[PDB]
Amino acid sequence: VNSFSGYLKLTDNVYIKNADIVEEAKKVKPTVVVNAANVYLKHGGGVAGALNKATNNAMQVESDDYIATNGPLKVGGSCVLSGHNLAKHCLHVVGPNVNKGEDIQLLKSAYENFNQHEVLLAPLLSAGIFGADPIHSLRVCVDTVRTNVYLAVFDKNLYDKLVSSFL
Ligand SMILES: OC[C@H]1C[C@@H](O)CN1c1ncnc2[nH]ccc12
Ligand SMILES: [Cl-]
Repeated sequence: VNSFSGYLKLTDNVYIKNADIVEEAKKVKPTVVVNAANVYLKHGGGVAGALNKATNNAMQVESDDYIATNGPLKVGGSCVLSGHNLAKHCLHVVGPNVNKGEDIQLLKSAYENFNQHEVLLAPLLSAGIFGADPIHSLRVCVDTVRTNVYLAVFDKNLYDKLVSSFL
């Protein structure tokens, strides 16, 4: 039993809700919140900009130190940093950004990072301003993640479309 509330069950391990991931994190304080990151951990907009804003820019400050020490992430890769006021940990995961010309086959690799954590509050990878097809991303999530994932989908129209089209 966990404290996630109001989620529609999709499969054995994947759940979905129409909510802002920031608000789900503020309410649940999950062990792991996933950020839809880029390789530079520049949290400018979308999920990343919203999460970072909710930390009063502390996520960005921590991220800049991480990059100064370690260099950029790989597309498809991840790192674990603090969850600040929102969660115990933040798993920064880089899905491909097709608006930047990055490669969509890397979406499965990106979701594989979730399997290192038993339970996660996560956004739909490569959705929104990353420019990928959200229906495809949900399919990759369900077919790749084996641990328990709670997907928070901010956009109501998208949530409705995702549920109604799920196979
Ligand atoms: O709607 C699903 C995706 C794609 C784009 O619409 C934004 N987005 C989010 N999902 C979950 N939490 C979020 N907080 C802020 C934005 C956001
Ligand atoms: Cl977005």
